[PDB]
Amino acid sequence: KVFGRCELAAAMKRHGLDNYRGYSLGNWVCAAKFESNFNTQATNRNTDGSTDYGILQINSRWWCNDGRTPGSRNLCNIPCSALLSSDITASVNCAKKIVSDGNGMNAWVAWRNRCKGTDVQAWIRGCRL
Ligand SMILES: [Au+]
Repeated sequence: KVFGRCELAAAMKRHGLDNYRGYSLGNWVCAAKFESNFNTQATNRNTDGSTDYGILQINSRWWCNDGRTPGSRNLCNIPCSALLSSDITASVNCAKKIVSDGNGMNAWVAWRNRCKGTDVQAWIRGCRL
């Protein structure tokens, strides 16, 4: 499923991401935009052999089991395939663990390089939340 901007904003807010560990909703919508273009089905392979999954491109090196990432963890205790559902529950609940692990949203390279230090407020501009 490809979300609209305000659609993903509303769903993320319902799933408790608004100001989770201090990251306003706009940070999360900005991250999703530049990770997946709001597409729950987004997959991209890392050079190390790991693969990134879903709306927030959660990586199989640490967070999920794709069955082909040797010497890797499943710290969200899920199949990576569950990160590609039209229901963002699994991506959201795993992202809450990732952002809690001490590095915050810097774990999302696209957030660091494209959202960090910008008018992230702009991503929820006009939305009924
Ligand atoms: Au959730």
